Amino acid sequence: PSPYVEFDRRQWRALRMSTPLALTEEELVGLRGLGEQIDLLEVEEVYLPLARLIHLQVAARQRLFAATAEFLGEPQQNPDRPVPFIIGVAGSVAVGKSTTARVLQALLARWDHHPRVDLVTTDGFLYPNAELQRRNLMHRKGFPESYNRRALMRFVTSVKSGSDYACAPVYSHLHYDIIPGAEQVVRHPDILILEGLNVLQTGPTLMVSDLFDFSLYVDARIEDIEQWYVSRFLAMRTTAFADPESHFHHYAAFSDSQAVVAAREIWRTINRPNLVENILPTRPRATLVLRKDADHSINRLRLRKL
Amino acid sequence: PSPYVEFDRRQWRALRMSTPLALTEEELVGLRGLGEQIDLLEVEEVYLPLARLIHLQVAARQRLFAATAEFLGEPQQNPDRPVPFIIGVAGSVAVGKSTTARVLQALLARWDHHPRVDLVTTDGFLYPNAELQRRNLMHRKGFPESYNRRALMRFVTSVKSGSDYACAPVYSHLHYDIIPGAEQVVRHPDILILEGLNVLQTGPTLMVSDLFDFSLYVDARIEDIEQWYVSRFLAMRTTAFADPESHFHHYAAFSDSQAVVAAREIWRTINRPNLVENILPTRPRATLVLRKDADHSINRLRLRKL
Ligand SMILES: CNC(=O)COc1ccc(-c2ccc(C#N)cc2)c(CN2CCN(c3ccccn3)CC2)c1
Ligand SMILES: CNC(=O)COc1ccc(-c2ccc(C#N)cc2)c(CN2CCN(c3ccccn3)CC2)c1
Repeated sequence: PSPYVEFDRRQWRALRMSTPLALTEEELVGLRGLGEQIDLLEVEEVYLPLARLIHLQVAARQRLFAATAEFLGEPQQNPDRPVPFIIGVAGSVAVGKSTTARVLQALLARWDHHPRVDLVTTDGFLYPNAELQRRNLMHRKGFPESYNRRALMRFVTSVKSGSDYACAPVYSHLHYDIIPGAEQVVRHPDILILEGLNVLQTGPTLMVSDLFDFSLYVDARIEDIEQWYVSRFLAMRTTAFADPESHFHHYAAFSDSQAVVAAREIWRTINRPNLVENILPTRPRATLVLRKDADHSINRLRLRKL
Repeated sequence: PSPYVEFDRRQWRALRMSTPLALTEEELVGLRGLGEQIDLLEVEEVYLPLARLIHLQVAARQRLFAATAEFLGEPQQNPDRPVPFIIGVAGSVAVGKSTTARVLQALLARWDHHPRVDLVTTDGFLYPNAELQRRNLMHRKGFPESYNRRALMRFVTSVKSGSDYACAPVYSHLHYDIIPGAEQVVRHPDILILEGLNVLQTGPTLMVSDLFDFSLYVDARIEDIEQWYVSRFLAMRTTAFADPESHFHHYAAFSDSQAVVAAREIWRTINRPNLVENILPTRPRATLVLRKDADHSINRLRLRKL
């Protein structure tokens, strides 16, 4: 007896679902536009149905809002509309959270019940590099205390409170730092997706996940994520590290053997221990856990029983 | 701009709430035999409408279950029925959690949608006195570590897994201990109410409130609860303290004057610190906070925006 309904990929594919679910050509162009590594078969067979499932929870919450408001005789202090529906997306560095989040964002927006779907990464809530240096935390970027938790909690509370205006800072992956001045404005979307390492982490009191209506954890074997991380580092020699401005420009000239050593050392000393200590223990808190094969294909889905 | 909608008693009274769905006199009879800190008026004006509000959420979750099962084409690995809807009830010792829980049990059971409503206290998950002594915890009964959290978590997981059978140990207040070999059986009820000081407490990983569909915190001024605690202690001289076998039999003989001194000392040294450190910070985690005045009448309701 488990708290989850479990499917492997084969079972999932074989399901006789009650839809009518197919992507539009307009959508296939859009979905290429947000990467390319993303397998379109993945999107059609797994993420599209997953989106419909989530859509059922969003519509249910919107109708509960209406039934409750009617029951209360719409008092003045009740909001006139449902507050945004907030989805957490958690998992290891390099597991593909950002891709999953971006795919879900594009698929969920296609229902007229909730056409406005925003995406915020908690990367924008990291303390900037100097502030991290000050705190002896440069080697722990992505650990819980490397983020401004108070600011993160204020932002999510503002959105959940039904504010028409809420503001998040922005992180540059190119520069490895917060862009001073930069802001992302959120204006009462129907759905907000909140993607990050730390979204399902707990705290002594009200925590950001107390405000989630749904959450995903993107999972994979630790050895496989290590390989993805190493490949990403090697591929970065051409992109992020190629700029003579980069603080990591020296890595561009590392040949495959030395690059694998540098990548694995960084994995072993920062990202892997952050996963073991801080991220993995949050995995059972997710509404939906998606596990990936070594080839990046989803091999298993666990959904909390309703 | 807040995550909750707030009503004081006068506004709650003023509301044009849909349909009385009023109470039979034979039900009101049963309602007397479980309250005293819940008056007839409180049932009529507060608790009954609250039960309707909660019923709306239970019904929504039942229908979401069915929509979801149908979308998936009711596969083998999906349960045939929704798992139990679990309601947490938290607050200070002597705030009236047990009475609130018993009233909600009686009211929520009045719908055909969910006639089977179980009630479990976390007192059953206290370590037995022998284990508490071993652990230097005799002065800390009700504090987070005084409970076998692992066993509590296992019980709630078993219930949310849709088990046909889940067992909780039993705590005797009269004997001030777990009853050996005693168990409460819970058999897939439609709704389980889990009542306890500690039900909204946080932890490093999966916590019991992760498994809740709705939660209530019973609130009051710290000085008002102290007075209720004192009255309670004084009353126990005639009842639980009367038995020469009681661990607290020596308190039976205290005059009113001296009993007040003892009660306030116990409040000051155990229960109040527990409230300040461990119980009060969980208050913002509740879906619904009910605040009571000095004579036990609700003066304020704060409900999470839907
Ligand atoms: C995005 N970059 C890579 O994947 C591979 O490149 C590096 C290179 C250096 C470092 C690094 C160097 C020195 C220290 C020290 N002291 C620490 C790291 C990191 C490390 N990453 C850790 C995870 N970081 C996070 C974590 C959460 C959100 C955004 N970024 C990105 C930097 C990644
Ligand atoms: C069962 N008794 C009462 O409610 C009121 O009287 C007393 C008397 C003594 C004590 C007491 C005496 C000595 C130590 C030591 N060392 C500790 C307590 C307590 C203390 N209560 C704290 C809260 N306890 C809880 C807390 C949660 C669930 C069930 N019981 C009941 C005992 C309550």
